[PDB]
Amino acid sequence: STIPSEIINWTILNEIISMDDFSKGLIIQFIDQAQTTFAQMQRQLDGEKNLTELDNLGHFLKGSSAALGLQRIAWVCERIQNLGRKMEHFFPNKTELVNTLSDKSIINGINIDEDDEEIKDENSIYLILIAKALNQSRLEFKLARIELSKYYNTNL
Amino acid sequence: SVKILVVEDNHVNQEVIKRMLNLEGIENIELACDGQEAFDKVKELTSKGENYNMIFMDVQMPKVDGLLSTKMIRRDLGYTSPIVALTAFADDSNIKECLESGMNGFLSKPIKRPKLKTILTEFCAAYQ
Repeated sequence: STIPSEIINWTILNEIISMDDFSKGLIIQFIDQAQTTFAQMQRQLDGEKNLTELDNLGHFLKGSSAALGLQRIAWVCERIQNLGRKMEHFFPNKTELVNTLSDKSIINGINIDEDDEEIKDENSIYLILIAKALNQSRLEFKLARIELSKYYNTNL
Repeated sequence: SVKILVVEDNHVNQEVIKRMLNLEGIENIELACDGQEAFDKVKELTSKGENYNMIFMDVQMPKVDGLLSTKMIRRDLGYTSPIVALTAFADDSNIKECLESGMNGFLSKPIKRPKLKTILTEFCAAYQ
């Protein structure tokens, strides 16, 4: 399927919240895990270029993001995995993807490219697309943070 | 005196399930991040003449998946207690494959608390 329109699947997150500090704590763990994972993906892109490890990293963040209902992040992760398995060889651009958002106003007053990184063989095509998706994931992560922050009345 | 092993390849997911178990009155919970680690923990508990009342086992994990882990645990260690699959694909097809590996129940992800409660009631010996 394509990317979900909504940053948060409240049907999923509400289950976690019904168990409430717990959920906020869990969201903070997530946020740290994401930052690590992205930094690991980047390292792979600029260094070893192991598609198999990029697949693995995507697998890991997918599981976390999906469980918290951060379904757009989860979707990008799944694309990263497919790109890394060489099953896909396209990835949409940032404008196209943000144009599917259920509430596009969340983007007013932010540079959607703010967190972009770049890098520099069959594998080049895929590596480049994974780089592109990683940049997408960084934006999706920031948007998720913005929404979660507004819900918890605190900067996460 | 219920003791539960939670096997999930992501800490976040592990904490979600631990919290669920805690809210159901269960506090003795061990964690494993993969299939081998799980086997290792059962083997250890097993080295101490003790055992888990139930294991919740993530199906799709790297290195050693939940199917392999389950089979190693059952065959090498003689563990006969319930191993419940944590799965993203509750399609009847995969559900059979889990049973064939030695699992005896399933919870679909995202885990829903009422389903977790039912599993505990039905299969967890000594559960309040």
